[PDB]
Amino acid sequence: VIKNLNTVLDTTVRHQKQFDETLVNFETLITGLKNRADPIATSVADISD
Amino acid sequence: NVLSETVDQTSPHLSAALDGVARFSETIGKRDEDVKKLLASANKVATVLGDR
Repeated sequence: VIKNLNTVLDTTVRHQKQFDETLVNFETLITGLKNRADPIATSVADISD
Repeated sequence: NVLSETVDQTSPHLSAALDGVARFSETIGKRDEDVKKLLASANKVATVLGDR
């Protein structure tokens, strides 16, 4: 457990700045999509129809 | 007298506790550098998680 958690944690730390940026970017993207989810879903349904 | 009776009572249940604590402590004590590096990496990752 200690060995493999060390491996995973150092891999995560190596990309720590990207790992911190991606959470905020994903949150912003998801919030922006949620603010218009209803038109998005309506439009996807209309495209399929 | 109190110390004598306490040592008399809790003596037969001592060697097992000593052996168990010795084994569990040696489980971590022979991995000191690994544990400290794990704690440092966990500090970095968990600080990133908590801030966001």
